[PDB]
Amino acid sequence: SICAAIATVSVAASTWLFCRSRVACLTPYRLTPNARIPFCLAVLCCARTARA
Amino acid sequence: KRQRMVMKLESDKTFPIMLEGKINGYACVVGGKLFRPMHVEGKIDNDVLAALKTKKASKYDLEYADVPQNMRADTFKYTHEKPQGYYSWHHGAVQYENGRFTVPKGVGAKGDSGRPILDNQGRVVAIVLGGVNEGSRTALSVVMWNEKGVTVKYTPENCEQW
Amino acid sequence: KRQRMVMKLESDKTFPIMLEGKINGYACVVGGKLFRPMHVEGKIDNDVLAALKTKKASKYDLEYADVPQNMRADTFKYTHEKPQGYYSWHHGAVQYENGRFTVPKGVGAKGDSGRPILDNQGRVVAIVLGGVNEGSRTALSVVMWNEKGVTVKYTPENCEQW
Amino acid sequence: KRQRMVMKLESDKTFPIMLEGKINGYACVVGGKLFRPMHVEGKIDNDVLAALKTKKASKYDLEYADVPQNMRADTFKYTHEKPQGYYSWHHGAVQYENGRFTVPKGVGAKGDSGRPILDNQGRVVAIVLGGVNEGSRTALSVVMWNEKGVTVKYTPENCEQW
Amino acid sequence: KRQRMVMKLESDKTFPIMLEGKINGYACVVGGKLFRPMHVEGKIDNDVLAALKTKKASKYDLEYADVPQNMRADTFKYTHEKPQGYYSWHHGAVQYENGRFTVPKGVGAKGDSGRPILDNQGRVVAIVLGGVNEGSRTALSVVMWNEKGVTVKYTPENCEQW
Repeated sequence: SICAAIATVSVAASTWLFCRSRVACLTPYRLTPNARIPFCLAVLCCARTARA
Repeated sequence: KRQRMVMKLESDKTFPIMLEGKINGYACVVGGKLFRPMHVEGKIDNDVLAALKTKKASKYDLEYADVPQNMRADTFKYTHEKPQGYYSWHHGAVQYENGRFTVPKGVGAKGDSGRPILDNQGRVVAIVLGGVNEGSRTALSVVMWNEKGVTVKYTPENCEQW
Repeated sequence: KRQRMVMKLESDKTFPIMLEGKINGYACVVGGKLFRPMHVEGKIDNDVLAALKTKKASKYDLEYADVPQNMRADTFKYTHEKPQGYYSWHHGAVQYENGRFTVPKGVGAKGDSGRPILDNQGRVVAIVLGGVNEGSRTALSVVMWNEKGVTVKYTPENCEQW
Repeated sequence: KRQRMVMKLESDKTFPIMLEGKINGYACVVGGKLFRPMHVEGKIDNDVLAALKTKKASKYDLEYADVPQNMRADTFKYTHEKPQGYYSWHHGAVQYENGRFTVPKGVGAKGDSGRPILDNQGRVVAIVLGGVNEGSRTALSVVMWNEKGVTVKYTPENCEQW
Repeated sequence: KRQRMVMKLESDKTFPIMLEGKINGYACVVGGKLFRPMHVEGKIDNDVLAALKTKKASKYDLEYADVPQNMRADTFKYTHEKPQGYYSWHHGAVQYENGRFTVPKGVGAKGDSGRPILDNQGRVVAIVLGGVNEGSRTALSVVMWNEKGVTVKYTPENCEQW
């Protein structure tokens, strides 16, 4: 049970940090009339093009 | 002569932000993107833009939204390049140097956040989120755009929210 | 003056496409290549040109055909480069910036596809396949030719076929 | 001449109370204390004053709040003494006798509560919570300030809240 | 001359409905009865009218309320009979035929519900709940009163709520 709890907490923290990563990648580049960059979407795919 | 500069400055219009009959700020559109400071809350004057879904910026303290296609023509043109000198702003000309924009002390307060800064040709260089008086001038917490197509927010130390 | 610009614009002639007495579009020839939008159907006014065998472009919505050698001299000259400014077009001058061509709203409708855009010297810059009014201006789904010798179709979103 | 009295009356300003674009009353500040009738609800026009924490007075039907020190200078001056005579009020002069204030019938209605009464010298004598017409004049349920430093509200019978 | 008709039209007054400083509609009183469309929500400008208890009509899409007797004299006079011709309305004259009222296209929009239609003599014939433009003219979803003393609501198909 403790190992399962540790694994779940690790996954949740990874999700939080990856959401932070997506925000940190996009927000500097979202706030622009272009707001789209092929290289960043290729290397990290911070924003889902299909999802809207 | 500054009169012609003021006349050119007072040409274009923006869309204010209302909260119970009080204008907490302004909501401008540049390049097809709707912008308004996140710390400033209210309802945008225009209903259609007020109906748009917006997203928040945690570290940038503003919201962004895509304008409809049929209205993207009526938008303000941007400029990533910022030559040294003075720029036109709604209250008055802005004298900037060392990459930071300064205004005469006693100019600008709460509710003046989000008002864009125009160049000589009318292209918007940056928008102001706040400012702090530090002497004869008053530095402004403006957010600028870099040449590469990125977003930069030069905020002075212990700046004041507007 | 715009009168001289219009006079220079109205010098050259193009070859329209007829369908049962209706002008669905135009078929211009540049550099020895016959061009006409694929979605636009009809018969070209010139019997010989209409008699030329054509091939279709699936993703570009236009046809291509080579004029005979005796007629390759009598064609419009192309230009890969598009410096910023305004360009002359049959209905009116075209104000373009940021790589997309804009025309005043209410200008351009169905049957105007295939009409080329001329520069100051008359060289054809691009032809328009359709357009959608998106505010004060009207962006056009034009197809341009690249400096390296390639072909590019800057198509605005949800454009209207003409 | 009454023209001079009216002109003297109309010099100072007060702070109204707004509720959904409706002026239910006014909130005056005297002696460093913010006052507003408790029965009247709304938001003060001034943002800073409206943000002040207030406490309620059950039998006096009004609230109190202390202005910040930097702004206590700009407030109205009080006077405990009320000599016999006529006093200036926003709508018009008040004729008072026997310790009760009277105004012409048809003067003063809902939303006029909390507006201060000024003496000849501009010092506020008392403020009105409501009034009832009893014939040729209309007595007002005002709350006066006593010479010893106490608070008295002479409320006429079956008064009407304003 | 239409100028005299407009002058006669602009004599009487109605009571609008306000919602957060927005005129969502108007609430008229005719024959001692208060009326306002049920789909339109807000507060009447007049406090006394606003305080009146009302009941709703599910299909008629309006509320009804009885004015106090001392104010029933001050109400608009109605007319059950509607002879063919044109009638004066606040925005302009109304041309009506075949039992339906028509107005020029581009006249009348949201917020115009509850505005009465007057005859030549000022007696109100009917009030409009909404309208739909169907070409050169615009039919309005008006509710009239029959000669027998009944109430009939002639609604054009797919009308637009105002």
